[PDB]
Amino acid sequence: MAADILVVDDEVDIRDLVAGILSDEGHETRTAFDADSALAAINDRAPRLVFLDIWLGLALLDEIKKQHPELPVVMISGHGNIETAVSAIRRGAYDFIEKPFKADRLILVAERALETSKLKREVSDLRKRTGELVGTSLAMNQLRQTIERVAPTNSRIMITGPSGAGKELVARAIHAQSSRANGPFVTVNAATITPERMEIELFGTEMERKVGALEEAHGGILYLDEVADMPRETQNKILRVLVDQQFERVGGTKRVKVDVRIISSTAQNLEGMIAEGTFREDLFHRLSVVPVQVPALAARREDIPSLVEFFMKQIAEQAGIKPRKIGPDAMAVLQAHSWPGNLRQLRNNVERLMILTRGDDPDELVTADLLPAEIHIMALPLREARERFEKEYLIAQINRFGGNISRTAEFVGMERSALHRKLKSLGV
Amino acid sequence: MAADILVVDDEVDIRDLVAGILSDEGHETRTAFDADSALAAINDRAPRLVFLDIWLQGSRLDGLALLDEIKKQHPELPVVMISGHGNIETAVSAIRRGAYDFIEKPFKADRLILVAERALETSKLKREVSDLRLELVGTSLAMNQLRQTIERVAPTNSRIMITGPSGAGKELVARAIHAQSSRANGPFVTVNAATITPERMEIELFGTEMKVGALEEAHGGILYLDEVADMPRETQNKILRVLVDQQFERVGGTKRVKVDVRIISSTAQNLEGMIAEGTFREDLFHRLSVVPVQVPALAARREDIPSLVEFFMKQIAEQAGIKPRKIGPDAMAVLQAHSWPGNLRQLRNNVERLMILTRGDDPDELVTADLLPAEIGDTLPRAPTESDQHIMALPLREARERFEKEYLIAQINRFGGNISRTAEFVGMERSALHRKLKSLGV
Ligand SMILES: Nc1ncnc2c1ncn2[C@@H]1O[C@H](COP(=O)(O)OP(=O)(O)OP(=O)(O)O)[C@@H](O)[C@H]1O
Ligand SMILES: Nc1ncnc2c1ncn2[C@@H]1O[C@H](COP(=O)(O)OP(=O)(O)OP(=O)(O)O)[C@@H](O)[C@H]1O
Ligand SMILES: [Mg+2]
Ligand SMILES: [Mg+2]
Repeated sequence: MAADILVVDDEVDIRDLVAGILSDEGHETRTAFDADSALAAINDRAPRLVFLDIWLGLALLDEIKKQHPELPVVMISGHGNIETAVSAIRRGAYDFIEKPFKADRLILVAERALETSKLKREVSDLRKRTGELVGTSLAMNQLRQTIERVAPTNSRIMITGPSGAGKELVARAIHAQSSRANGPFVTVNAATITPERMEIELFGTEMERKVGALEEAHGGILYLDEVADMPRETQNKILRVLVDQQFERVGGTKRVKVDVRIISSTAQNLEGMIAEGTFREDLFHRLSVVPVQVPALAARREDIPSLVEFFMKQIAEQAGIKPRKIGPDAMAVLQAHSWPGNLRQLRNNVERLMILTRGDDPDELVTADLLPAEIHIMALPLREARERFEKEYLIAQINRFGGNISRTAEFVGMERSALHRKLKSLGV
Repeated sequence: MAADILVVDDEVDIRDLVAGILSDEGHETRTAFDADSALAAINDRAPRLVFLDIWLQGSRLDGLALLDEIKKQHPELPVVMISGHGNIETAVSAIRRGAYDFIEKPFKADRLILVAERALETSKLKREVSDLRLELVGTSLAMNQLRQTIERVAPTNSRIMITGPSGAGKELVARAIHAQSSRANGPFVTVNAATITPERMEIELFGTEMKVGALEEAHGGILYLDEVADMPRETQNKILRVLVDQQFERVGGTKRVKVDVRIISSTAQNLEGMIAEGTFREDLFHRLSVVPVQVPALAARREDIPSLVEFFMKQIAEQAGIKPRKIGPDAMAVLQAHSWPGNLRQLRNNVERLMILTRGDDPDELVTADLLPAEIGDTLPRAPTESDQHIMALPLREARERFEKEYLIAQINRFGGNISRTAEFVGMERSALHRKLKSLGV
């Protein structure tokens, strides 16, 4: 709300006027008469906003934007033509101010210009702490080309892949590459929605106001994450929406018509579910339009090293942990795993390794011993816990001595018959 | 974009003009002449944007009165006002009242095209942020004290020094301070010194001659120096000039750069030890340490583990779409008793692991302790095996007595030294337990 503003203009009267009003609001104002003084001001310290006069012009706008892609530029246009002013918006400008201007318009113009730039930065920052698609494999290239092909179409998509494979990312990639890219990207995850609230989540409630997924998705893309998690009750509801593109809100007569591009996804066999009568035959066909298949990590094992490299880089910009070198034995083992949970499971494992080895020297390699086993005393009171301990301890000792009860008893500090009786009492 | 836009004016020439220009641009435009007809359109379907006339003669509610109702129902729905012939003081009050912008009659067709684009672009950005995304979870006095500290020091202009072990939430406390600070709207630029090689440190912070250094980015905002203890001697002196002169020279620069930054520093290491050893500057440390904030280790706030596990599970659910499971009493007891060298980062990674590992199992099925990794389970009391060399080397009575010590200490940890709670769970009376502990000498 108190930014550093650079006001570039040929006329000192305007340079003073714009810089004055803004500085009086609480901004840090710096001024330039030409491109050479302007670029040198950016060189002193980069501003958080630029006010650029069109006629000194659009060449300076390009240089500011080439050197600083995230720096908002607002134009200073004459009363006569918004033609060049509007041309500048397309050339990269955010907005424009027309002479003569009221001080209050200028305040708002700068405020709105900064707010956007801040949001775009709040996006890049939030994105760097959270999780395009990595992979050089033939599987990945084929998927990227499928995305590139199906995204410009207006067709309904059916994304199929194992859990943690990349289905939601493919959905978002298709969205970013479609004509609805500026429109909403609304997600519906059946697994995390309660059945008692499933109707409200999809359709909303009548008149603070609760807007359902479908209404929210209007003019954009609605993502049905794991359709198989929807009960038969709500599968019918989805289908009834698919026929007419209309629905009613919960506790309301009003019927709403929306225009949504549906993207579905499943890690389940839907045809087999139709055979079991657990999923609707008509619904499946209505949703299963343009199929897109996300491959298992098992189907692109060659990417495991480049994905570990990528996740390792990602967690460094998140936790400040210096990326480590994974040993060849750990890597060999990682590459061999079935990855039931695929890329979500790979990332979690890579992270676990970063945490455990954090204290260590960067020169030391991540060894296979660190990988988890896939790659009760604490809940019990004292007497019970003591009893389980004793039982397990003796079982372990007998096995250690290969069943020689007499050798066990002597080592343990017991007499033969006493060990037999103890074992019986413990339930062995 | 193809947005659903609602056009509300009492003048038919205007409604039709706004609706016309924007529909020819690709939008879906709907018109309303009064508050009742406008609220009728919102009920039909919520638009992506509203163009609302300031005045509205002939309705139940003025333009500013309807602005309030649209915002009440849909708080995130942008509204652009329509005002005419420089009577804009009214329009700025509307902005102050919740409207994104105003367009004033008479207007150019391209001005209206640009006003709508911008209103929609901001709306979308605001939406994108909410979709990706803040609070410090804990019910413990330690946490309440920390939240009170953040609350007290966030308004001040003072430099913060946050100390705490790895993954305890020092960065979060920095973000939390920034969010409650007078620079909440300014940038929050982080420098992860442990991730930067000493040679490149000055380039990362100050930048180079014609490449923008972190300080230049953090101007008008806050610079978060993550692991200051990794600043080389040369950088230390430069940071020192930043704190006192509010200036710095770029790498290979003869030229001074002025900056207005509020530094929040952090360390997981012993800086006092480094000063004693000649690797860190004494005066720089005291200047950086004006207001110290000590983030407590997770083992020093084991009261918060159950809450944090629930929290982390909810957060994985919103991320992956996995239904939040119920943690077994065994797993929770193990998770609660643990020292957590990697603190809340390590706890989170572990909660995420159980979620991944139990995806697609029966939903009633409790998450069990045996699913947890060796660094968690093997450091705590459990049934022995032939492989446990330390236990196997001991005879029964000796193995049993060590277990009692191991078990009781673990339960004490779990119940954060609360011997009254510990006794209740293990099956003893509190004085019987104090006598047992003193006897074992644990
Ligand atoms: N090609 C890829 N490159 C990099 N990261 C990827 C790639 N594919 C997936 N990921 C990441 O791996 C994780 C997998 O989640 P994703 O969005 O793909 O959901 P999904 O495949 O539908 O499965 P589920 O949501 O059921 O776990 C995410 O963190 C995602 O960002
Ligand atoms: N009190 C808290 N309640 C809930 N979540 C928290 C809390 N403190 C931290 N977190 C979470 O735990 C993790 C700790 O991250 P954070 O960066 O804040 O810690 P740190 O002390 O800076 O250490 P490092 O960044 O080196 O791992 C993050 O995932 C964060 O969301
Ligand atoms: Mg001019
Ligand atoms: Mg009117």
